Amino acid sequence: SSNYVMHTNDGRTIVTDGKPQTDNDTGMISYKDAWGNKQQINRSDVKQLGELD
Amino acid sequence: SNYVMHTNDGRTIVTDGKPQTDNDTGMISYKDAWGNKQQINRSDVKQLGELD
Amino acid sequence: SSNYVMHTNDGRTIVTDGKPQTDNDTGMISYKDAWGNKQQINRSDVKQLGELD
Amino acid sequence: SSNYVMHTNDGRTIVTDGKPQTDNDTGMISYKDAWGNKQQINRSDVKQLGELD
Amino acid sequence: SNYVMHTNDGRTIVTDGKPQTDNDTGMISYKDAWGNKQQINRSDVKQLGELD
Amino acid sequence: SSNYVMHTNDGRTIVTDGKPQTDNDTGMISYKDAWGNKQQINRSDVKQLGELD
Ligand SMILES: [Cl-]
Ligand SMILES: [Cl-]
Ligand SMILES: [Cl-]
Ligand SMILES: [Cl-]
Ligand SMILES: [Cl-]
Ligand SMILES: [Cl-]
Ligand SMILES: [Cl-]
Ligand SMILES: [Cl-]
Ligand SMILES: [Cl-]
Ligand SMILES: [Cl-]
Repeated sequence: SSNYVMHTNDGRTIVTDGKPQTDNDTGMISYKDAWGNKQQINRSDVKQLGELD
Repeated sequence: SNYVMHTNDGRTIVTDGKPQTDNDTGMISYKDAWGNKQQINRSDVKQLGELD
Repeated sequence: SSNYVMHTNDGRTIVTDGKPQTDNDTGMISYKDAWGNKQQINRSDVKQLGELD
Repeated sequence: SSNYVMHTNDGRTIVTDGKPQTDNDTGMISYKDAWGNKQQINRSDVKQLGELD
Repeated sequence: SNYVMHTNDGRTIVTDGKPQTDNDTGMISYKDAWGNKQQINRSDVKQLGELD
Repeated sequence: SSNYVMHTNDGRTIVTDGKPQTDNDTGMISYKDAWGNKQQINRSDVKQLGELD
């Protein structure tokens, strides 16, 4: 498991704990934030996704 | 567990249980606080999270 | 079978006879109106859909 | 087999010979026009689809 | 058979054979007049028809 | 394996090492850049994609 960075279309930068995934129930992009909380965002709002080094 | 949905038009919706893609319509189906089944378009949902 | 109320993005309110469903051939949302007429609309034009009590 | 009418978002009205279908190769909406010619349009450009009576 | 593709930005593209959804990218894949494989987004295609 | 040129809607030109592909977990377009870095972008941001000769 490796951390990722998501750049959103509204100019935010989100660091994820592990690789984000399409949620099986909602079709949204599911991720765990740096505080361990599970969040979901719309794929259409994600501009770029890359593994953090 | 209850969830909070934030829409692109600025609404905050609390769901009873986790929302899911409706098998018939492809919309996001959820149960409101009163037990009624509602559907909204995924493209109108900005954020979705478990409520504390 | 139960009736539904559909709100479109152009501000219309449509009552359906039975639950709307994705048409297998076109991928559009198929429904029967209050007058028994079968229509299809695009999912992207549907804002809300809810069961009538 | 029955004829259909498509209303596009640019204000056109297209009568089809038979029911339009998602093309298996392209994912576009495939239809046969009133002159017997096979055409394809994008589903996103279709506002409403209904069988002609 | 050759096809004609009209895009939303006003381009007219002639393809060698019928275009198809690319299995890897989900884009519309086609072969140009010179035999080169190209891909465009379906959302940019307005019309697609067999060329006479 | 062959290199590709990707044109984005924001006017960028990206050369990829190998063919880009839809990521199985996120549904985004995964690619390796000229510097060997793995990135993911949204399909809706890709205007054109073509094989380099
Ligand atoms: Cl999941
Ligand atoms: Cl998407
Ligand atoms: Cl369902
Ligand atoms: Cl059907
Ligand atoms: Cl849709
Ligand atoms: Cl077909
Ligand atoms: Cl569509
Ligand atoms: Cl392919
Ligand atoms: Cl993958
Ligand atoms: Cl897409």
